[PDB]
Amino acid sequence: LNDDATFWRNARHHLVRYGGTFEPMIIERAKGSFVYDADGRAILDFTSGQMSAVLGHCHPEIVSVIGEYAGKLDHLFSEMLSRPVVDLATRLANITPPGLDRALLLSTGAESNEAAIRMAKLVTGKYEIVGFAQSWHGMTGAAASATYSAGRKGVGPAAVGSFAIPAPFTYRPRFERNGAYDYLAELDYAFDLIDRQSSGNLAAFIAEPILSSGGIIELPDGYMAALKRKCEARGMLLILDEAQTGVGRTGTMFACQRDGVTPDILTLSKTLGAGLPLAAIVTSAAIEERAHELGYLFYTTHVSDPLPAAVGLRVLDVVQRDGLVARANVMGDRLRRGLLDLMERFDCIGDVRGRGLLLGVEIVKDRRTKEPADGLGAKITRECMNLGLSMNIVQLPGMGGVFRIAPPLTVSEDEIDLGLSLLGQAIERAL
Amino acid sequence: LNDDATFWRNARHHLVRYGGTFEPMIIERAKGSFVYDADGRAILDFTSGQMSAVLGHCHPEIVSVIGEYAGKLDHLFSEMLSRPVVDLATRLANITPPGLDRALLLSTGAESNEAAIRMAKLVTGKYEIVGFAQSWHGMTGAAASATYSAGRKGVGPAAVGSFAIPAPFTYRPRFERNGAYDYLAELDYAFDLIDRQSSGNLAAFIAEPILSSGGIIELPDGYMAALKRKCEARGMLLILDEAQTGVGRTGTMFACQRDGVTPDILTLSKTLGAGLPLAAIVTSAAIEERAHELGYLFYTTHVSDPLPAAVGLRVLDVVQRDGLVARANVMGDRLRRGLLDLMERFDCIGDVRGRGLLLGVEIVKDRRTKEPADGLGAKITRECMNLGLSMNIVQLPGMGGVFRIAPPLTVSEDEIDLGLSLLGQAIERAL
Amino acid sequence: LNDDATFWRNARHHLVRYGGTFEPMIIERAKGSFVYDADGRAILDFTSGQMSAVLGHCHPEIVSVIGEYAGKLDHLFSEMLSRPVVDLATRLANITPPGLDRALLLSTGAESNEAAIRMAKLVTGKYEIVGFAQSWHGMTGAAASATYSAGRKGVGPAAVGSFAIPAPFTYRPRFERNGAYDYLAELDYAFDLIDRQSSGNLAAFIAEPILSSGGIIELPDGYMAALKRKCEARGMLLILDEAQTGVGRTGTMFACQRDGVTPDILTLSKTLGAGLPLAAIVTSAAIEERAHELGYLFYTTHVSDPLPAAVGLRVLDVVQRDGLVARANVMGDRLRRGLLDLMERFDCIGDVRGRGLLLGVEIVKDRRTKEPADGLGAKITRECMNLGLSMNIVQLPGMGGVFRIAPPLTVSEDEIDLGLSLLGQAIERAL
Amino acid sequence: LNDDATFWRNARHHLVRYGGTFEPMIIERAKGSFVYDADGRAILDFTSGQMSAVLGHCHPEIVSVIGEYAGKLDHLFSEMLSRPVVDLATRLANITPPGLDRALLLSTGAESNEAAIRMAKLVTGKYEIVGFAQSWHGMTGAAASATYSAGRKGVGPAAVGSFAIPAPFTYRPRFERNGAYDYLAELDYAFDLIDRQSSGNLAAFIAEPILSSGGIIELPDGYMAALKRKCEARGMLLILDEAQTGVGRTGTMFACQRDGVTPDILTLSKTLGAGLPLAAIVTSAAIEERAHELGYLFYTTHVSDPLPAAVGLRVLDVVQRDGLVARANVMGDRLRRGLLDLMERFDCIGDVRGRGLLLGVEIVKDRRTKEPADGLGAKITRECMNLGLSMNIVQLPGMGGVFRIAPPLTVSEDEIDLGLSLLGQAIERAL
Ligand SMILES: Cc1ncc(COP(=O)(O)O)c(/C=N/[C@@](C)(c2ccccc2)P(=O)(O)O)c1O
Ligand SMILES: Cc1ncc(COP(=O)(O)O)c(/C=N/[C@@](C)(c2ccccc2)P(=O)(O)O)c1O
Ligand SMILES: Cc1ncc(COP(=O)(O)O)c(/C=N/[C@@](C)(c2ccccc2)P(=O)(O)O)c1O
Ligand SMILES: Cc1ncc(COP(=O)(O)O)c(/C=N/[C@@](C)(c2ccccc2)P(=O)(O)O)c1O
Ligand SMILES: [K+]
Ligand SMILES: [K+]
Ligand SMILES: [K+]
Ligand SMILES: [K+]
Ligand code: NA
Ligand code: NA
Ligand code: NA
Ligand code: NA
Repeated sequence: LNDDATFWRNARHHLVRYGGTFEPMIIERAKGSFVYDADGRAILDFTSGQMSAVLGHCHPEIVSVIGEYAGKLDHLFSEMLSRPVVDLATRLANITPPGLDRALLLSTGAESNEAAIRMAKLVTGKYEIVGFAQSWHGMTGAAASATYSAGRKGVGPAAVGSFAIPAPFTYRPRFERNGAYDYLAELDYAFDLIDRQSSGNLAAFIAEPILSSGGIIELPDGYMAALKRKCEARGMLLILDEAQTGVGRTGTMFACQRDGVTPDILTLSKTLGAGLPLAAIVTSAAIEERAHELGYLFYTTHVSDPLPAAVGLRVLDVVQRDGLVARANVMGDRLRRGLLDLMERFDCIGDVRGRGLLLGVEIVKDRRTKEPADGLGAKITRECMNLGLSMNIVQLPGMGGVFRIAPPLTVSEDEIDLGLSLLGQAIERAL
Repeated sequence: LNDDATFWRNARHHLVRYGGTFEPMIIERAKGSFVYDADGRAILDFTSGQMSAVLGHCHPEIVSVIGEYAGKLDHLFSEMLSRPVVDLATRLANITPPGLDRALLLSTGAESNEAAIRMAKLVTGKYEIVGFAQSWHGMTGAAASATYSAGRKGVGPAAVGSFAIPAPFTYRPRFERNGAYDYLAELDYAFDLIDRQSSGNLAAFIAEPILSSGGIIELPDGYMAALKRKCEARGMLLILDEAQTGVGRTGTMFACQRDGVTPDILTLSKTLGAGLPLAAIVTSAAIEERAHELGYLFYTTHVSDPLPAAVGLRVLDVVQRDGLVARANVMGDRLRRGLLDLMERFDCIGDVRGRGLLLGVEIVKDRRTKEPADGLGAKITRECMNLGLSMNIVQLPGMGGVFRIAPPLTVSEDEIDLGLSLLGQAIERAL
Repeated sequence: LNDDATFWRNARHHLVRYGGTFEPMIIERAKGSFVYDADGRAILDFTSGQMSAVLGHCHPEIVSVIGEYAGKLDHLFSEMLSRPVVDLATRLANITPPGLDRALLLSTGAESNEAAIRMAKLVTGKYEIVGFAQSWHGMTGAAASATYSAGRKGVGPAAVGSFAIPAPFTYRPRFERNGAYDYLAELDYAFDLIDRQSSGNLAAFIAEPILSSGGIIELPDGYMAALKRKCEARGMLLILDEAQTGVGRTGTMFACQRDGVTPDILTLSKTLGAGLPLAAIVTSAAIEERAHELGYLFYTTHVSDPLPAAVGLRVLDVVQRDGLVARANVMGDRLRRGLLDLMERFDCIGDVRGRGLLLGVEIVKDRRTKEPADGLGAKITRECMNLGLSMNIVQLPGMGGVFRIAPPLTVSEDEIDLGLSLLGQAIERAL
Repeated sequence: LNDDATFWRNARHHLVRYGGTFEPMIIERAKGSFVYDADGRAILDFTSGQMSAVLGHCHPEIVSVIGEYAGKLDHLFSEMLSRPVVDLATRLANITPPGLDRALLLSTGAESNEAAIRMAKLVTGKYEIVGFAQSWHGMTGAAASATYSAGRKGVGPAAVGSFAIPAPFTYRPRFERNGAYDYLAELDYAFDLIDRQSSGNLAAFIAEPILSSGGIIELPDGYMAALKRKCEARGMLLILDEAQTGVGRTGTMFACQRDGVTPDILTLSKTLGAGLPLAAIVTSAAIEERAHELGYLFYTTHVSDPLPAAVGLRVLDVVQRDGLVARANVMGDRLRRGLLDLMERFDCIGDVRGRGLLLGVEIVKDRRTKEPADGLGAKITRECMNLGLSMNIVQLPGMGGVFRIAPPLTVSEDEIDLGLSLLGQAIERAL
């Protein structure tokens, strides 16, 4: 059973709590799109673990590379190069858009965002950073100072020079222009404000292509592009955080490629390590060079570690080779339909959005008022689990809670439907 | 050969530079206390990789656990518990001093320091942090704002409320009291200054038991204790960073245990993951509880990941079981002697210090002036490599450069001597 | 002549420049609504000096009190009370709205704003301050960090926690709601943003009733009130800066009295000292009491100085007694008409706004595009002077430049017209 | 009587409290070295009011100029020059040391310090400011962020980049070097610390020649000079705050002239306005020019106001003409003797220090322990008043309280003795 008192005792005894509620179960294992409790119940994993596992749990491929490097070239002195590392950096420069040339191999996405931030500060000679008001970039310093969806209160001043502008939100729009959501004018309008608040030290703007934690918010057609122009105009970099959007999830190797808009620095992590702690940043050779004349430093213990580097390559590989970017479009599409189908059955389903295998369903009391469904969201969520389907709901202020659906790119068709089905059920029971 | 032009081309083409110089070689593998280039030359690893590898490269044990979890329970949703995790947290609460009860399982040491910092801020309601002027805590935000040994310039204001006090340095003392280094009075004296600079928002003091990057600086007899009293007095926590000192390196499971002084939060990483990216913090159940009433949040992708958690346990295990804490005292002692022996041969050897398997040798032009040996340090360093022994020199302002010697706790006797020998040679050639 | 080479030499030799252009003349004297150059040309003063002189230059009354105290009770030890001081504080508590009880007697408006700011910080336990994006509060620290109309660049980070929201601007509105300027929704909308940027440390909002330097921007009907509710809602004070609006200029003793909305702290200076350096703040007895349990400190050299205190009382007096608050409505009205009249003659006159004897005329290229008239504004300005009428134009980004008309409350009818006339002329010549 | 209930009622009713205790009396007038209560008791003014009145109360000269300008050229538009202004700026450039060329005419000393600070920030492109730990510069922003003697707690973060170093204190020295107070090494030692804390943004160091509020602390022989070299070395300005030291008080027109060391910017206020609110800064023509290419702005209401400008000139004049700089040495000397004489009588008199007519007497329990005399200081103080002599005691942490004696430069011999005498009495009664 999931009841091991000792387990729970200790769990109670020795764990720091750091957010949310602990799932009442004891996950004994995980394969493909499933995890299994201490009872052996298979739980359909619709979040790809913590939104990482892009090949699912325990993909034989990773298992091979892993074992392999673990016993061959594990960890090294940060100033010693090895193959995996050069291979990965290169691949990366290779599969990323033009203008992305050099990479830095780290461990976490907050980390990756910090590396990025420091780098723009170093190169602009500036310190002011701007993000979305519903952004999420990490638990650490800069990353954290740029994070607005949550975690700002009770932990001291943020980093000097932190600003945020509202994010273009077609579902709950608030900027009218001639009777329409002129989200482009919003942009303008925000920036003029920011402009007015600047000490004249704009260094960058950081952004998630689709705000995951912020509620699956997709930057509307032309935004990014407009955005980019905003930075360029003010001598700021545009850092694109693809911790969740990167690596095929949205149906392209990289979300920014959808807009055909390439940032100054791009950052990767979750989907890159596919469950393992590997992160990275990528930038143009020009920016790198300058960072370099300027002494850029971001030296870590695991910066450039063979084993981790090994793993992302393999991932990368697999991805390509299995055409998972596309598999993600297919299934992503299969899922949507299903979602809309439930949306047809159920009124509380106020919205179906996202891209690829990254969708969110917004819960409302009534479509007409788009009034957030309080408690409802979680009942559904709660019921899913009973039903043996793992899910994730996000609740910000101002909006119905959002289920964040992000199943493995290796997910199967059947797997899809199943989720879909348990969901309708859970919606059924939940009302 | 180490000459693969393509390798170097790409390396040149696609790598972000983030500090130092890249070793001109191509590390093909690593076992026990050695790494091996593309030619097959075995290089004696005196830094334990990036000061992590406490069981050396590719310890069969880790290789087993690793493979094992990789294929069984890899990565999970941050809000789902598993065995490795509870086991590790517990062990940890167990092998740490009394008063350390609950743990948080993360990935990096900067990370771990950030988690810690936020936590004191959250619990004190304050934001001012104080470290040593030659401190090193990480590349990220808070960690970085607390880091004084290096990296402060050209990247914007630091975090609000950052201060530093000089570190008790017996080798290059600057505080006289009745014709002696009254480092205790220094303490007092600094603090009164800090006190005077505070907005009245002292939240914590963060410190490395022995300043590694700062030049292997050991907090003198009674310091820590005195220090602790300084915090307690001002309602501040004392966070102890044992990224390098922790886990047996200094000859105790934990350096703070040497002083018999237990901090408010302790942080682990390098030596904990033994090469792999695993980190942690540990705190009292009281502090945890409060952090918790207060909403402490530090949610990550890899917070509480089975595979990594798995690995540290094994490490931990091995350590105990192989009595490596002690092996570290033994060999650590074997090494020192040797060091002093060279010190007997060579005048440029101004100082031999450290603890356990963490020693540093300070290079001077003359013992009498303790004038840093410029270029010398690196020649030696350079020559070691030729000799096929990996080493690390640190050069701060004000002091002869320091070799930081930190070989695996699994290092052999012979291995020791060998290093020792190549070193004398390298010193010989270097003069 | 205005040509004294020596004068100009020295002027060139020894003056720090601190903004704008120096009037090419040598003001020998000033009486009533006029200043006179070294040639004896009388210059009609439409700005009340630097927008202070509310009784004009050298009002016999002030001259009496001044002389008087100068020779009786000049300056004292900040901790010694005298009559003028208690009298003034009282009057003030008396002529200000209910809820304004205790006063602090200082010297400048920046000063006064600083005293205010510290006081809210002290009492809320918070540090975040919010102003208008086109605000002006002073050259000093906090005042300066809250100032957005200008002076933010090249002088370092601003004070931690500084934000701004756009100001309700009916002339160049940018917030649509159902095809109308819903400036109320703007409010809401801004605040939600701010809310999202807060570290949870909102202490206050500071605001000019009518943005003087920002272009004579009058807070639209219901704004203030709405605003106040915004603060109250978030536990913030509302500080009202009446450096220019206070003391009868807008046609009420205090602008806030127009809205019938009373702030947490009110600040006075320019119009209070009527040319002399006297400033003040006023707050409720409750806020004062608390500031006091909390150790509020704002001790100066001239805090509570008899002579200055003497002067404001007299002013105050005179004002009442001469019913200048009303005289300001009358003439203020006389002026407007005239303005609109010119507005009838001249298209470049895009807008006539303000209150009382505080009006501004916005210069545009064409009414239809409201495109700022570049150079034009200054020609007019330039021509006025030729014509022997002193004027002031303000030019922010985004809007036609604004003449800021603020003649003495003691101005005469004829005086009015004259200005009016020289203005039409100057407009005539300027096109 | 001093008992006017109404007076006290209102006083209670409507005064903001801003530090200290209100003298229980009602000052009806003030002439020469005296103030007089509502009973007519003459109180010997040993603090020159709030340490300003350098010609005493109501000097006929000021009374003349004052009346004069009040009725001729009172206040003007900040961008209009007049005689007094150019005259004063010039005089000033004239009586100040070489290298001080251009002046800015403001109203307060905090103001003056702010103007200064912004100016160094503007010209260095930096933002970090460094002062003494027992400094006092003003109640406002920057001034306040640089103030360490007091007022730092409970009012939010200070300005970004604020540091302090201990002040050279011969009376309670804490820096030993070979058994002596090597205050020079202290300097060095502090700076190395600061250096280590800098983000690399040192813009200036600000300092009082003699720390008035900090306890009459005189920068020891060679300090200033050493100091200056410290700045020059790091590209920082040295701003000298002579609010109290300036204008003849220490026995030179300017304290810095004593050291023969000229700062980058010098600031004046208290002693400059001799009771009236006039302040200023003075800088080299080079710094001014640059500030100017860079857009330096510090525009106020009273910047460059004829009346105030008029007053300081007159002061200045008088000073010269009456050879008060010297009168201050004479009497200053007369006072000291007297002080030491009491010091001979009384053990609680631990120290007699200062310069010119700026001395302080430190109260101790015993000379041997230099243990601050708690309560004692104030009894004396309290008794003085009874005796009808106004005095001021300062009590910081770590030191016996200090009477700050600063009588008018116009003080008489007899006046001196009298003070002296009431003091011995008060000491007598107080024990
Ligand atoms: C006490 C301490 N805490 C946290 C960390 C950071 O851990 P992470 O890097 O994994 O986040 C380090 C690591 N610093 C290194 C990489 C470094 C790098 C640059 C300067 C000094 C030391 P080094 O091993 O050479 O000392 C450390 O010493
Ligand atoms: C865009 C983005 N960038 C960086 C990161 C941080 O990566 P690391 O955690 O590994 O450093 C995250 C991860 N955030 C999680 C854990 C989170 C947690 C809390 C609030 C929102 C999202 P979630 O997966 O639930 O979205 C992320 O979304
Ligand atoms: C060196 C210095 N610079 C600026 C100023 C400020 O001038 P303004 O007050 O006019 O702006 C002062 C004045 N401080 C007094 C009021 C004070 C008050 C509180 C603590 C210490 C000293 P004090 O006269 O008692 O010393 C000062 O000493
Ligand atoms: C609302 C407000 N509050 C405080 C102050 C500052 O008072 P002090 O200057 O005396 O401290 C001013 C004065 N600003 C002037 C000098 C200015 C200067 C520069 C930009 C805008 C306005 P202006 O008169 O031209 O508007 C002010 O308008
Ligand atoms: K590494
Ligand atoms: K996890
Ligand atoms: K006073
Ligand atoms: K003026
Ligand atoms: Na690319
Ligand atoms: Na323990
Ligand atoms: Na009132
Ligand atoms: Na001079």
